[PDB]
Amino acid sequence: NNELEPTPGNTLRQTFENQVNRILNDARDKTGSSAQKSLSEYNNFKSMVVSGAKGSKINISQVIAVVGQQNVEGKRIPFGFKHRTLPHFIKDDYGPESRGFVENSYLAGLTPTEFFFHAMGGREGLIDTAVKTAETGYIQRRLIKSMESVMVKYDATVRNSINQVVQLRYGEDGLAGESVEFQNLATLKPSN
Amino acid sequence: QEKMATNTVYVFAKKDSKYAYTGECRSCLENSSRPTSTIWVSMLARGAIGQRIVATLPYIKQEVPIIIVFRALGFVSDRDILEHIIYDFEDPEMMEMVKPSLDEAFVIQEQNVALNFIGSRGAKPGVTKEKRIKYAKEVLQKEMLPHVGVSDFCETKKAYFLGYMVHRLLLAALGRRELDDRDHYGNKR
Amino acid sequence: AKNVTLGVPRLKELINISKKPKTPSLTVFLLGQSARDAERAKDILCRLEHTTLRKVTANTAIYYDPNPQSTVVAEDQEWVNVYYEMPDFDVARISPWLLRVELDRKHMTDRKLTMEQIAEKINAGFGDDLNCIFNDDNAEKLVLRIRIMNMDDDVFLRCIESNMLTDMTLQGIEQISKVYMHLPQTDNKKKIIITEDGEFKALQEWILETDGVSLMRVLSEKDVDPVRTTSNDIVEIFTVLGIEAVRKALERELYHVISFDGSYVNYRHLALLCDTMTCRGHLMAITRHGVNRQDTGPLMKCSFEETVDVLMEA
Amino acid sequence: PGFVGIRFCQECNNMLYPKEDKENRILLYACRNCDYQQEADNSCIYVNKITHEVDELTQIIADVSQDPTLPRTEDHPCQKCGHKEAVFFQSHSARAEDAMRLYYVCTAPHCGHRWTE
Amino acid sequence: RDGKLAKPRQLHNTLWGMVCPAETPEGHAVGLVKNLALMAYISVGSQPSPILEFLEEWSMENLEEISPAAIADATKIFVNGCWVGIHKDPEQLMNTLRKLRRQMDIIVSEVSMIRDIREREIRIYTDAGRICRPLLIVEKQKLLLKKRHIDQLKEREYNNYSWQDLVASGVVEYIDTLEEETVMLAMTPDDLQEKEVAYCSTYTHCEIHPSMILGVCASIIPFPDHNQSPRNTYQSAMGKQAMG
Amino acid sequence: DDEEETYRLWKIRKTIMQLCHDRGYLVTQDELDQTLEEFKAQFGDKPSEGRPRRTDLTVLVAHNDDPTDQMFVFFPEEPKVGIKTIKVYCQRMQEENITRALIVVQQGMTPSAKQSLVDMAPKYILEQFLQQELLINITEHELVPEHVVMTKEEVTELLARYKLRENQLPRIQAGDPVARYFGIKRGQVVKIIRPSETAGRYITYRLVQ
Amino acid sequence: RDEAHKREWNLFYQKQMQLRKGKDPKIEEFVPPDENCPLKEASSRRIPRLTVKAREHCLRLLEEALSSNRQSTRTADEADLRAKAVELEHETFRNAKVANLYKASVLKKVADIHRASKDG
Amino acid sequence: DREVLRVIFPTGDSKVVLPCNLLRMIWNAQKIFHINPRLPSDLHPIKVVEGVKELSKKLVIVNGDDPLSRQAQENATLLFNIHLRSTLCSRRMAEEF
DNA sequence: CCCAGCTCCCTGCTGGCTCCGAGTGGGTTCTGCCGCT
RNA sequence: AGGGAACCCACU
DNA sequence: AGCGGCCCTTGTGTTCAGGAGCCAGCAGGGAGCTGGG
Ligand SMILES: [Zn+2]
Ligand SMILES: [Zn+2]
Repeated sequence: NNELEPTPGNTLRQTFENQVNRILNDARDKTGSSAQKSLSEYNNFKSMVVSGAKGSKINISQVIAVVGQQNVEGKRIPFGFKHRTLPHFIKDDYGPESRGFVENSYLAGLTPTEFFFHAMGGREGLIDTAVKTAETGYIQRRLIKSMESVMVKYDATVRNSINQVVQLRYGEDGLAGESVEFQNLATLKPSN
Repeated sequence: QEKMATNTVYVFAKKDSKYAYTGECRSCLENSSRPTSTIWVSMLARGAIGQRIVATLPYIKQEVPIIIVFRALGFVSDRDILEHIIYDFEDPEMMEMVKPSLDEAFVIQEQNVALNFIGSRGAKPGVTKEKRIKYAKEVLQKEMLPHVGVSDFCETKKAYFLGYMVHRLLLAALGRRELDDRDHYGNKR
Repeated sequence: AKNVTLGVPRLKELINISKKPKTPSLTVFLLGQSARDAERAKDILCRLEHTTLRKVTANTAIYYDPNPQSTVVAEDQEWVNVYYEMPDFDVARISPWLLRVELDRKHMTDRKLTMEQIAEKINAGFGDDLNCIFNDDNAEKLVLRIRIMNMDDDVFLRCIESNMLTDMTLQGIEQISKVYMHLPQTDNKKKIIITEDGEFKALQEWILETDGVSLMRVLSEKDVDPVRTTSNDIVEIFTVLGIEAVRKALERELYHVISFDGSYVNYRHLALLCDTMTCRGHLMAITRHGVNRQDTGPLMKCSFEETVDVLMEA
Repeated sequence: PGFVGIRFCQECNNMLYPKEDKENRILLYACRNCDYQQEADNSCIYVNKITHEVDELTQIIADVSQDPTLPRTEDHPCQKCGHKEAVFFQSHSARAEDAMRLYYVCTAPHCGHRWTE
Repeated sequence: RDGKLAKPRQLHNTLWGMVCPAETPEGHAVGLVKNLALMAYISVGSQPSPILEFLEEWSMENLEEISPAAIADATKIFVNGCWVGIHKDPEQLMNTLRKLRRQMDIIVSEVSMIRDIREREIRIYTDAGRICRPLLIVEKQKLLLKKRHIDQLKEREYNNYSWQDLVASGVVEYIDTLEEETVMLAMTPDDLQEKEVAYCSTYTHCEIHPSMILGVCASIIPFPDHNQSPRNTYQSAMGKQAMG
Repeated sequence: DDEEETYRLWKIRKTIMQLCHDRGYLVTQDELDQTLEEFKAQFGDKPSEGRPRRTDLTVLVAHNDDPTDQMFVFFPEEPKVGIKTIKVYCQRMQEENITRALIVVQQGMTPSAKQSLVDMAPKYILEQFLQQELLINITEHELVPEHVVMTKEEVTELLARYKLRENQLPRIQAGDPVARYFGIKRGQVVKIIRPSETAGRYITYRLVQ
Repeated sequence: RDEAHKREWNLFYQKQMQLRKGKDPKIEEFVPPDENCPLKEASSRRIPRLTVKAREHCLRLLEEALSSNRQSTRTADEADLRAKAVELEHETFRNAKVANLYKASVLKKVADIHRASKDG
Repeated sequence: DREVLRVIFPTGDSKVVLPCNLLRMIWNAQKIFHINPRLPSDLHPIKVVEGVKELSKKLVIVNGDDPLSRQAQENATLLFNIHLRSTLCSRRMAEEF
């Protein structure tokens, strides 16, 4: 009805998408919190999450509460068909179900369209893994070949193969990294 | 094995290139040892005055203005070419978009001159104008849009299909039609 | 709001010393009253973000006007005859081809522009050889009439229009495409001071985030903090501030990339990488070009890349 | 004003370009490859709509009323013939940032009235 | 496999029903090697001659005979990518073509016919390599499939009532992706039931079963809709390595 | 267009005064702490009209170590500085027995003019600055650490202490913005004090190359 | 890139101006104002292509605007009318730097005075 | 030292990374020697300051008596020395540890 | 005593070269032949 | 005493 | 019997890992200098 005005720095479509994503994320968070509240002390999901052995609260929410929103390239499921995510929807459907919001938990089970949208979401991560492998591997080799010959000398300086000074003291303090610890300065923050 | 469907006009946008929009058609006859002949009809990116539509044809190493291609087929008057390109004569936006192409092609006013121009761009231009025209005519007859037709007297069908390609490019440029998706099945065989 | 490149792509952009980052940006801090109230912050934003004539124009049209005394538009004719009261000009040195440009009131008020400024810019960019006349702001429409004083004048005016729309700048800096303005919610961008009681305090102040990088011009701007204003493009930092400045900025960007996920890497490793990249007075990229130009040795270099070429040169 | 059309020569059917009669100072549309001239009436030879405030109703065709995949609403009757049902869709065209607006087309086979609210 | 772009490897929406969403290698060929869904069929191709003969016999006007002034309000007709003429009544032409295909009088089941209503094109494809799948036909919010068809199918061992009889009685239809863009699918017949707020109420086709979107290897997973999708992909990869 | 130019001239003069003071020349506190109103008072307020004229902003400073050592800072009017103006400035320096000068150009300098500047280095050490570069003090940016110029004695002590060779120290380009700010040539060593989150303070040395 | 295309336009524009410019600039000698000119700094040539007669006409329009304002508000003194008009003209000349902009500013001032008179 | 720290860390973040965990060492000393927080201690505060001075003199990263080595040594352990001085205070040793 | 070439430097584009993760287990097919010297 | 090249599939 | 010689079918002919960053060469432009009027 043209009763929605864009927010600063965004267009009307961006504002609408932000509002919808905010609503759906808030609903997902609320349902997940309710799921956490429902769990008992004997619950084994909670037992493995609280101890940190395996799993997180998001896994509990997805198993018990809604699975959530499936995104492809950081946005809701795109209109792959002509103004449709699937041939089972009407044209120009921006509702939650149409664009790939999974309202069913894993225990309840996904509906066909939800199943397909979740499959798209998972494929995204699989591809990300397959590509990041090679990109990061090349970066790592390049770094190693750049810095392999730098070492701490007997005069305590850090020098490369050419014997040029890289640092006059390692780390500017001349200490190894395995023995330092986090600490707090007690004279910085206090008022006069 | 997946390939992209042939005999279908696709309009994709590539802003990191010399062309703002680029049509495309992989025309292939029903059965032929010759591979698919790919023809492009691309609109030059802004940055002379307007935006000029050029046509990249097989066996021609230089892009040629589209109006020259239409004249080589035997349509000299601007009215006929625009009839083949712009089906609605009460839509002035398309006419304004096509004006630069007509301006680019004004010296070449006859079919023989256009054929000579096309042949001059050929891979092996001949010192004789007659053989250059022969090469250009052969290319247009057999290499340009084989799926439309390869025999002689198929000039009108070629002109209609090329005008449809130009019309699709104009629609994409004007925002009246969405650009084609390369991953869309149905664009694949 | 604005997309910022992070992760492995940003790491590659950093250690490669890319001259064309995907998403270069500035972080402009304001000095005085501009930091507190949003009106002066918006003023500075408009003073930074590039604004061509095309961004405020509603529509252009090239008319044929034989006699300016009687024009083809009733309102334009009335206002023009109000303007044309005497032969204050040379009648002969007038062209009958009019270029009528209708501006956008919303955009002009958003940028706080006026017909006077646009006329000034047109005169400066084209000189007195042209002639631009503009009506009053209180009128119903914002309209400008452009003519050429005495190849045909028609296409000449067409080219003048096609250029004026794009190349001419009315405000801002050329390379800054967009400028967001916001109040930071995190103390990393807030202004940290030490109160009269000797206690740290975080004042919230408006800051600007650009999409291009023109660090030198932005720094030289009035009401812009030249001490804290920085850039995420390290080649610009090196060109403007120097080798120690780019060392510190490269360390900052690497730390941001690494710790955006909350992970921790000991400082000495980042320091060593930055020192290796900047110990020779120039940005030594972590690449075949950066590494193999050192005075290391052919056997050192050949093991990395360009084996046969390195050994042939040796 | 609106976009200006293109005129074709009466003797060669080629585009007519604008020119000026110097002695009489009147706009003409003259052919370039021929010696034909025509009297221009509009006096406007070019128009550029930067805002692109194009009435998208001109780009809608009643044929869309036969699309089974468009949503149909019975709460927006058409004014022309009073039909109760109409198919509603969106701009789905570039050059329209505020493109969440709805356009309605009457479902009656002959009416085919297109409107916006 | 060298290319690192993720777009060609992503699971496009149009793969629904035609290609398995789960089954795909998780290595360097992820998303580039795919598997057919259970009911997907790839057409083998046929000559467009009968279709062109029918169209010429029909009201369609050739491309040469017409005048360019008549194309503005007319519907372009393409056959295997060849613009062969224009028409004046695209709706009834499409009705006739669909009727012929369902009866298989002149058009074989593999021919895919797409009407672009917003545009004014009718594209008829008889090519090979067009992946399609069978869908039930819905006429007026009712399945054309009835109890008598199921009764006859239950005795196919004796009465020789096969699937070809379903495809020949106009109860099922092969739809490809291009034509699937113009259909309105009901996932289950329940979607045809009256509702307080009907969603579409203009359905044209119905799914035989939504679980036919999976492939050979992802079809043995029990309750694959209760698992995370990467797990289904991994099982699809590991069902081929099991010993039996 | 008239007040903006005056503000730019005041900023350029303030940055030049800060640069001269940081280089060791004798500059009074009032010159360093000069406000825009004081600039409009001492100088003109219509730069386009000719008051102030760029020739009126020329400032001569003297080194603290010896009054004989003096440095000019010329402000050419022409947007692009050619050979003829460089020759005029060199003639004035020769007449006035000055050895160093600074040229603050508006738009740029011709390549031939740059070559001329480089050619007479051993006789007249005159440098080139874009007024766009002098509108701010880069040494006050939070990223730029504290730079100091080491005397020959200090560099000798450093090399003796660390048993280094000049080519083993880190390098700083002679065209570096801070190197240009301090006017340090090849062969000079610059000491850099910077804070450190691990050690507190850190001093590193860079040889000008 | 963009700057190169810009200077491309610049070279095209300058040659086109030369084609449209006479070989010798026919400098119409500046008209010296009459001693009766009530215009401050009437001998200034700060604004190029601006004639003293144009300034006199602008001051006359300012005089008419002030007369309208007086008759609407019934202003008492008359010498103030002339002094205010001369001051307005001198201020407009001091601010503006181009003839067309000067005329536009004068017209804007006239409109402002007219609106104030209408308000009462 | 407080002014120096406020200059080094312009923000208000006091979390640093340093070799020795002085608070945990003090806790270990309290447990090992059975320190009773509810009784007066026999540690002379001048003993505390002298001990801290000697310890600071015993931790060398840059050895050498010449001014260069002296300044480098002061810089190398500046932050740790500030932490040590502010933790091993006479007042904190008397009323906290 | 300026005009107009000519020399020498700097800009911009256009064309070419190199690089693209670490290990591991299986399999199959191929590594010339045909005219007459 | 003993090989190689190419391609394909698969594992972490 | 073994060397010539290579077939790329359009001798004229589609993509033999393709795209992203560095380096190198060419043409254009202008600053400045110098031989004639
Ligand atoms: Zn004619
Ligand atoms: Zn109706």
